[PDB]
Amino acid sequence: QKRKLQVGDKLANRHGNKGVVAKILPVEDMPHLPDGTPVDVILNPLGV
Amino acid sequence: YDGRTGEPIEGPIVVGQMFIMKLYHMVEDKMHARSTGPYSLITQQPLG
Amino acid sequence: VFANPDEALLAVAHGIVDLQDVVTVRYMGKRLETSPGRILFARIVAEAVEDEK
Amino acid sequence: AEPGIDKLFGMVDSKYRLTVVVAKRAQQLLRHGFKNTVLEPEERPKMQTLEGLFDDPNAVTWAMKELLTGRLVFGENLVPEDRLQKEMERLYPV
Amino acid sequence: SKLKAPVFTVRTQGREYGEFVLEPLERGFGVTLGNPLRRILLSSIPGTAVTSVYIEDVLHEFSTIPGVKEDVVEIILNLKELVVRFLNPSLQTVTLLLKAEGPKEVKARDFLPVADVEIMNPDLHIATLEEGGRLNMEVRVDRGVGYVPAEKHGIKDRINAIPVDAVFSPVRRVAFQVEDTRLGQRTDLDKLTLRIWTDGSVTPLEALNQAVEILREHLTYFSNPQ
Amino acid sequence: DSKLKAPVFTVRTQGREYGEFVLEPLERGFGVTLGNPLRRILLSSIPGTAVTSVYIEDVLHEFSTIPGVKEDVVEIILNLKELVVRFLNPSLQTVTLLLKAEGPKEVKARDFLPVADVEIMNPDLHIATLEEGGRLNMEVRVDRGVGYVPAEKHGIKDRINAIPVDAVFSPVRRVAFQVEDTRLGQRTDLDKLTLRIWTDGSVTPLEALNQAVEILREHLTYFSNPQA
Amino acid sequence: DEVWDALEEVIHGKVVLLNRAPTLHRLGIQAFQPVLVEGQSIQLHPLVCEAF
Ligand SMILES: [Mg+2]
Repeated sequence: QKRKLQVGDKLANRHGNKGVVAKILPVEDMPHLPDGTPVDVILNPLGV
Repeated sequence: YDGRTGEPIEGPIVVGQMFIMKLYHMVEDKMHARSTGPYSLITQQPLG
Repeated sequence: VFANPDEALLAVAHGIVDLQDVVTVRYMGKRLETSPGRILFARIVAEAVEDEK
Repeated sequence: AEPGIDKLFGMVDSKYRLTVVVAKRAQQLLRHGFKNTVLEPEERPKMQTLEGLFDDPNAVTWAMKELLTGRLVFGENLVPEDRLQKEMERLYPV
Repeated sequence: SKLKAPVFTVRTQGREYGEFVLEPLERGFGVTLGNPLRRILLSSIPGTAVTSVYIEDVLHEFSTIPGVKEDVVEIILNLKELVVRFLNPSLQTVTLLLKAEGPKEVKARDFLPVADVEIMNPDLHIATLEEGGRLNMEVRVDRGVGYVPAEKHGIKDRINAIPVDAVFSPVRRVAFQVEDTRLGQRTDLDKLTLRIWTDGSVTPLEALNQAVEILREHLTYFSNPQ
Repeated sequence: DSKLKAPVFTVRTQGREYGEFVLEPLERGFGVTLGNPLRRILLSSIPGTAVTSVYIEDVLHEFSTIPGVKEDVVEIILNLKELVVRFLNPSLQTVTLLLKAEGPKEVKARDFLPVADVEIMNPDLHIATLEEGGRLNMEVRVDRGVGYVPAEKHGIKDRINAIPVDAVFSPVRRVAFQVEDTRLGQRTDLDKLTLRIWTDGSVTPLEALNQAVEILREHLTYFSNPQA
Repeated sequence: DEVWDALEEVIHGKVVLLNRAPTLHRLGIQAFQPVLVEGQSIQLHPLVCEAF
């Protein structure tokens, strides 16, 4: 089976920051740069 | 900018590119429910 | 100097002032000296419990 | 929170007596098919279904709403256990 | 399989509050519709407001009138709450005259009647007088949209006139909500709820119609390139 | 008067993939009021065409490799998701493109057999590398729709061994709008709105813009007949 | 597809107990009214995370 990312899957970076996907937003809902580029992941600053 | 309202976030945000790994722990392999099923030999309690 | 909290938060909508700016607002008969953010918080609690007093 | 939970907790001296009253009343409603309810037709709980609004099937919801009305009597040593069931059967045959 | 047209329901109480529900909507269209309408309701609906007041024997807005409990600031704050509706589209600006003798309690109904002008709230409290108190006023009511501070327009009729913040918008407050709805196996649908508070001069439904019209009129601007 | 007149529209286009649409002068705050609803509609609700099913001869599933072909089926299908097909017929709903190649060659999107009223917008797209003795005979089904439909949802298989492909029908690639400070007469708070639209070429930015305006315009007619 | 409509009726009014180990205090078990959701993960209210 080819598994795509879904709500409840666990993501992490190399610096010990880990969490579960809790929301998958449509592209038009994500914050974007003034040039029109949406971001891919939103991380809480309270974890640092 | 906010994708829903179109207005800017009131403060500048730390936007960047980060390397994120998808870990082996997936909710697909962990969701489980039961109503009735196998029972133990001696105690007759549900199996685990 | 705002006549009521709705007028103060209407000015916030138009960008006249920020929620953190200290202004004068007339709330419950008292001429308070607070920010629209604190008047907004008071309205938040009043509506959840449905008792302004 | 359950609707009127504050009022329900104030009708009994012990919070665990309210659970006994509601749980026992719910069984009376289930056993007689909700025909013994003290709720008026305009007060019956309803559930939104695709076809339309029908009576709520949850008897614990019915018991809690009935208790708030004040048309139920509860206590200890009200009537004999055997006699209560016999009388209820006659009034609401099932 | 395009989604069916949503059902628009209105739950209006009086002439100052109302709730409007539009459902079901395609995913994300509650925000697509609620945000543009909310911005128009709070900034573009035409209205009237007091933009200037003249009080005899009053020099500056931070003074105090002898014989009246309220100071100049408090009287001005009361005027900001006045709701006036022009009954003649040609009429653009009017002046309201108020003369009172103590120790009466001045109300909005004490204003001298003016043709084609209706005071929506005549029971509004303006000032309180005592024996020997005098209140001569000349309030100038204009037509406009949005919120305009006194320092911005700076409207003065005669010398010693006091500019007042012009609350032109008849809509007091707008709050829209989006909830998840489902139509069978479609679960990402949207339900839009729009709550509008008004001063009573225009009903919330009237305001909503004007906001929808204003957005529609602007969409016709994408018509003739160059 | 305070009633601002009709703005002047301005269109600047670079081929079929970029377009700038300027609308000025506007009232204060209408740049965001008009720009954002259009941007949300453009990014989600603009119909397009996508590959929904691919059949490769002698291949049973997508977890296999084709003899003589450098890429596996998973990689080939990923390349096919980048194919841009423009239907010249408004009534056309589906088309099957046939590719028949033999090694040694690099099969591009220009190797598909021609179809009537169908044009491939990126003929240089790389599909597969064929080594000597390798053959690639596949049928690609291109549908028309809106949004993003995963292959698990539509499950389209033209035949037994066809492989459903996740469909991203949206033709718009990126949308951005800029609000500048323009002044008209004695009013200096006015707005100038600039929509920047990037498309894949199947739908020109102007066509996508017009559809977005119509979608918003039709949604505004749902506030007409209250049910109360 | 009618099974899911019937399920929505079965759970109406009912509650379920959510449990997280270790159950240090009694607030480690709490009753909630389920909202049937698409997916495979349980959604937990933010305000009950400290108790759990
Ligand atoms: Mg595409």
